[PDB]
Amino acid sequence: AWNRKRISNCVADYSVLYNSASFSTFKCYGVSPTKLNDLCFTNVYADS
Amino acid sequence: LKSFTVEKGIYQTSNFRVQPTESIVRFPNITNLCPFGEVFNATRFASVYAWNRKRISNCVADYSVLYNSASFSTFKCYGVSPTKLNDLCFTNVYADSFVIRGDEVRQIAPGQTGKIADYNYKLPDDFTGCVIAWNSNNLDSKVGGNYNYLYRLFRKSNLKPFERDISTEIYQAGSTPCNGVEGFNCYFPLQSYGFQPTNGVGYQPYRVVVLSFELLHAPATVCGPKKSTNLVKNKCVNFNFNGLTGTGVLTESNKKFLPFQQFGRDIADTTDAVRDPQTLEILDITPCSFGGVSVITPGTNTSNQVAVLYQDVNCTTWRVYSTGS
Amino acid sequence: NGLTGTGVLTESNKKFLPFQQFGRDIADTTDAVRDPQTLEILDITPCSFGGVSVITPGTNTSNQVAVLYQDVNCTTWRVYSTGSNVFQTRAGCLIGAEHVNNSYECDIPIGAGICASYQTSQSI
Amino acid sequence: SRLDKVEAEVQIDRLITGRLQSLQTYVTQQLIRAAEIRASANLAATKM
Amino acid sequence: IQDSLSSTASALGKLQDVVNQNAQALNTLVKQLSSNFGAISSVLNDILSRLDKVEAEVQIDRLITGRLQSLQTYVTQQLIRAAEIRASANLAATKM
Amino acid sequence: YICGDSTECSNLLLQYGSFCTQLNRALTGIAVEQDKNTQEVFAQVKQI
Amino acid sequence: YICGDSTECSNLLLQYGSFCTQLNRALTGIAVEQDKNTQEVFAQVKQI
Amino acid sequence: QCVNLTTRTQLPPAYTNSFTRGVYYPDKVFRSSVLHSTQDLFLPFFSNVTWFHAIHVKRFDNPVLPFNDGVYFASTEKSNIIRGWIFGTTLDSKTQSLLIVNNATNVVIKVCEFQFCNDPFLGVYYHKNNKSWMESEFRVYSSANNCTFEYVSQPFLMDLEGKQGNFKNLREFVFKNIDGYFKIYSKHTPINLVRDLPQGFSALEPLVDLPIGINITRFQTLLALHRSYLTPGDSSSGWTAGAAAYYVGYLQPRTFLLKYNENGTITDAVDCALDPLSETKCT
Amino acid sequence: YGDCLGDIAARDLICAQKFNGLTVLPPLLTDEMIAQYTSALLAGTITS
Ligand SMILES: C=CC1=C(C)/C(=C/c2[nH]c(Cc3[nH]c(/C=C4\NC(=O)C(C)=C4C=C)c(C)c3CCC(=O)O)c(CCC(=O)O)c2C)NC1=O
Ligand SMILES: *[C@@H]1O[C@H](CO)[C@@H](O[C@@H]2O[C@H](CO)[C@@H](O)[C@H](O)[C@H]2NC(C)=O)[C@H](O)[C@H]1NC(C)=O
Ligand SMILES: CCCCC/C=C\C/C=C/CCCCCCCC(=O)O
Ligand SMILES: *[C@@H]1O[C@H](CO)[C@@H](O)[C@H](O)[C@H]1NC(C)=O
Ligand SMILES: *[C@@H]1O[C@H](CO)[C@@H](O)[C@H](O)[C@H]1NC(C)=O
Ligand SMILES: *[C@@H]1O[C@H](CO)[C@@H](O)[C@H](O)[C@H]1NC(C)=O
Ligand SMILES: *[C@@H]1O[C@H](CO)[C@@H](O)[C@H](O)[C@H]1NC(C)=O
Ligand SMILES: *[C@@H]1O[C@H](CO)[C@@H](O)[C@H](O)[C@H]1NC(C)=O
Ligand SMILES: *[C@@H]1O[C@H](CO)[C@@H](O)[C@H](O)[C@H]1NC(C)=O
Ligand SMILES: *[C@@H]1O[C@H](CO)[C@@H](O)[C@H](O)[C@H]1NC(C)=O
Ligand SMILES: *[C@@H]1O[C@H](CO)[C@@H](O)[C@H](O)[C@H]1NC(C)=O
Ligand SMILES: *[C@@H]1O[C@H](CO)[C@@H](O)[C@H](O)[C@H]1NC(C)=O
Repeated sequence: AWNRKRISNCVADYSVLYNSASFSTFKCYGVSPTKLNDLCFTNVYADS
Repeated sequence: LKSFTVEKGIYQTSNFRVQPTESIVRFPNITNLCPFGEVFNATRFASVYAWNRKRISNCVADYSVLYNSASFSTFKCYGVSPTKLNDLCFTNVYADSFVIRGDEVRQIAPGQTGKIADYNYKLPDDFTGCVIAWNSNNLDSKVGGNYNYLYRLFRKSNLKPFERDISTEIYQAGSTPCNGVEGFNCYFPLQSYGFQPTNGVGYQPYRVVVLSFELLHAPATVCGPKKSTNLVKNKCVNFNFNGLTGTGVLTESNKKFLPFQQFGRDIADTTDAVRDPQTLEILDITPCSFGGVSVITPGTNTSNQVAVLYQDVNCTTWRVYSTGS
Repeated sequence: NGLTGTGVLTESNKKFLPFQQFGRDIADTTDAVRDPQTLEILDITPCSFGGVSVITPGTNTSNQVAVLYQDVNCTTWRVYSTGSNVFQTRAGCLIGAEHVNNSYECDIPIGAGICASYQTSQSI
Repeated sequence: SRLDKVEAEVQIDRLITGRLQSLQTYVTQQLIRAAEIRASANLAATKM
Repeated sequence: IQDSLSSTASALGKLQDVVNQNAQALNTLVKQLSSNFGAISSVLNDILSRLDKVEAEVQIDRLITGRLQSLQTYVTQQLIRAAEIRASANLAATKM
Repeated sequence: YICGDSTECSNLLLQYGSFCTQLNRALTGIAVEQDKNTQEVFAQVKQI
Repeated sequence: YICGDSTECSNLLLQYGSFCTQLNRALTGIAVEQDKNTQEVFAQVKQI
Repeated sequence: QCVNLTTRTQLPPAYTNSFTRGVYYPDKVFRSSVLHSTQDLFLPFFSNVTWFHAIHVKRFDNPVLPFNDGVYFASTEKSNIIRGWIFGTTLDSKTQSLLIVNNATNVVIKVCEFQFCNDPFLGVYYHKNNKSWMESEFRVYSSANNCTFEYVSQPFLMDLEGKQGNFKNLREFVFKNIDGYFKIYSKHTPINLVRDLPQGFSALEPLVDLPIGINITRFQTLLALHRSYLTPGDSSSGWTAGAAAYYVGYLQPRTFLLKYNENGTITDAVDCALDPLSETKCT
Repeated sequence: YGDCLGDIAARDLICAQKFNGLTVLPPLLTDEMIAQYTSALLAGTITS
């Protein structure tokens, strides 16, 4: 029973995730990692 | 014709294609083995914010002595196949060495994001060469912490490929000026890694060495462990000149290359002339397949005798399948 | 909103539905867009348009050339250099050749009954 | 705007090949039509 | 007519045009051997000497497709030119 | 026509200039042939 | 023309023999047609 | 150590034309009798380049100039006056800087954290008792730390004696910084003109590729003045300038059509998309 | 360019054709010249 959360009204920076929380796996499909600061997303869902 | 029966007439076959006789290898004669112990077996490595760059030259790149020890957890090569590393000569090899955290090893790759790939070390999009990384928890880590390795956390903009930034100036996050003091919204950019022997797999020091080189475009000094062979001429042979492999006939040349040129190319963008690495002389390479062939035959229900017409050749042996009469 | 391009933005007359953001052409390319800041529609038009032809004699004779810009009046405009000797034909604006009133067997076909030649100082 | 110039070149190469194929097909059709129109014009000139 | 043919040398352009067209078509076919066609090089030797035969087949396939396209275009051009030259020859035979 | 108003694709396409030039040459020949056809058909007489 | 003086590419190309044969057949037809054209134009009379 | 010069008289800047100049070899591949089309950073034909000169009449020009994707730098001299370059971002001991200096004994190239002062220069002194010109003043920087790169050439002696008459030596350089590599192309030519760049063609051969890894946006030129007993000034008024000139231009991405002759040397080039005739030549 | 930009709210064929680099050249001989040629032919064939 995985958790689903809708996110909206963001400023997607993800530059504050450098102080801690080192990620062992980060794999992205459909978009290049270097273009994440030049895009706007329609409806982001987080499944945890 | 895809049939056992042929009508009377004349047909065109493949040109007079000639097979090679032997194979030769011409590499520059260098006897020294460049240091695999000053790059992989050193006692002190630089930090990631100031990574170490070393030029290597006059090599016999064997890397067969790295099997006795130094097992590599990561070895990923771009621009060249791993199995062809013993058949090539490299122009200018640069080794970039540093130490990072294990979870960050995935960031040493073209087109990646993260603090290492943004503020510390960046690889170009068009990368030739490759990356080696191995765990060194028993060397770079000690009990009570080891704060001898530092990395950058705050920067105004991302780095350019192969750029180093060692300046230590106070970073302003908010709007008030800092003026060289650490306070509120005024951070210090560099901070030290924390390495302990009891940390997890992710939080362990990994030593990373990135080798950069160029292939088959300029005179090469670093070469593989292949042996050399005598030079033959005026015969269709297989040649291997500084990693460039081909088939053809080598002939004495009249062109004079500039001191920084190694290969010559034709209008069709193909190799024509080459300088011998052993003795400095120019040789032209010519294909050994030339001349059309036609077959004159009656119907196969009448006789099996045929005649062969070889174009663009006198007969007054020659380049024929069988002289006969 | 992440869509990058080059063009000219112009006021629009289309009215989008409340759930639409982009408009597309028959060639499946972006034509109209709604401004995220203030809700209004703008049309996007490419800023490259109009053919160019060059009339020249042999390079062993002279280096002077004439330039004919299609689909444009000259009666500044969208030209490389106005210069002088501007002439208007029904094939385009001709720059670099003077206009005369005679009529000979024409040398270089320009179009629409207009031709050009290299004559006499020396000019086109 | 979605991919960097290390994986975006494949799609651009495919698009270039397709557009070139379309242009070549159009040119061949125009050549054949020009040949037949030229034959008709020759007939008209002979008739005149 | 003898003197006019001897003096000028620009009245027989209808045959020089054909000769030049054929020669230029062959030269262009030779020219088109330097295209990468999306591969990493325009030479088979570099690809064979740099990559093994598990990732080198892609570039060779691309090069093969490009060369085949060039050959087909050349053949189509030759067919059209042959048709028009045949029409001209038929006219010449009727005139004779 | 292929990728007008774009810079990266022009750099990629620079390896098809021979094809583009050949297409343009064919079209120019077609246009010249049509003009010659009209001139040959309608200009049999010289004095108006 | 495609990959002359190479062995691996010949093995790869073996799947285009139909295309190569068709091209060669077209060229042979062209040559035979040209010879027939010359013979038909210039050999109207038989006795020298 | 370094001092400030308070004798120059300022004039509005001067501009000249680049006559089909600034073509270099794009690759290290030998080609002969070939028309080759290339796509790279070149100096546009007939460009509006900037002119600086050092004369006594006095004019002594060495300002800070920008660095936009590469620099074409030409120098006409007869007494070896123009003898250094400084590249950097701020030149204020907060960022690394690159220094190239010929001090008549060695060619020093250093990537290093320098503290450059306002007026960097070198100084030669003339002795009346015996005929011997010697370099004596070196006032470029004041301190250097965190000093990464190192290169010192073999010792030599350079003819730095004062010579007048007509300009003799023209030296052309092209600098470009890409992907952490500082690439320098150089060429030398003997000429006999007096004022401006001669009209002609000359191909620049590759000289050096330094793996420096620096953010470079500004650069400055290091000249050499003369100290003589004629002017009794102490340090700021006792300097007399020589006679030299240098021209500066900026590179842009362009298409060029180069011609390789039978011997394999570039003899002519077409700057493509310059004027429509050039485009026709390209096609 | 000021006319094709005018009708951006209404679809057009020629504007879309020209924006993609497809142009149509004008014929060398105008209709008035062809009418003059035809009139000359009529006069010649009637009077003489
Ligand atoms: C600035 C340091 C410097 C640079 C960037 C450069 C190129 C350069 N110039 C020279 C000859 C040679 N080279 C130079 C000097 C110059 N050409 C210049 O751009 C400058 C600034 C000088 C020094 C003033 C002179 C005065 C001569 C005496 C004959 C001649 O005009 O070539 C060489 C080959 C010396 C040998 O192999 O023995 C080189 C690599 N040379 C340098 O010394
Ligand atoms: C290289 O140096 C230039 C100049 O210092 C940097 O450009 C500056 O970036 C900061 C970012 O806040 C701006 O405030 C300045 O206005 C910029 N100055 C200029 C002239 O552009 C540039 O960021 C540096 N490049 C890299 C990759 O770090
Ligand atoms: C939880 C809110 C996030 C919603 C934003 C959704 C899409 C935009 C993307 C952010 C990219 C992934 C976030 C973490 C990036 C890891 C960077 C690193 O340290 O290597
Ligand atoms: C080794 O290299 C040198 C080139 O400097 C060459 O002269 C010499 O002949 C070579 N030795 C052999 C056995 O070829
Ligand atoms: C590396 O160093 C250790 C001891 O210093 C030594 O035992 C080992 O053989 C060395 N390995 C290589 C490849 O030199
Ligand atoms: C912010 O968004 C609103 C839209 O609701 C807009 O009206 C306002 O003008 C925007 N502020 C600025 C400075 O544009
Ligand atoms: C220029 O616009 C005017 C209308 O103002 C028109 O008379 C003319 O036709 C246009 N030019 C041409 C060549 O048609
Ligand atoms: C030269 O001028 C600058 C600023 O004008 C100053 O910082 C410096 O101290 C001066 N040096 C001398 C010797 O006057
Ligand atoms: C061109 O040179 C002249 C010098 O006469 C100068 O006035 C002008 O500013 C220069 N043009 C540009 C665009 O720099
Ligand atoms: C003579 O020349 C030398 C160097 O050439 C110089 O050092 C010296 O000053 C001169 N002699 C005297 C007495 O000054
Ligand atoms: C640079 O030098 C300073 C002091 O001299 C020192 O604090 C710092 O560690 C050095 N940084 C590097 C990358 O060497
Ligand atoms: C090529 O070099 C030779 C010197 O051996 C010279 O004689 C010849 O003139 C040169 N060819 C050309 C076209 O300059």
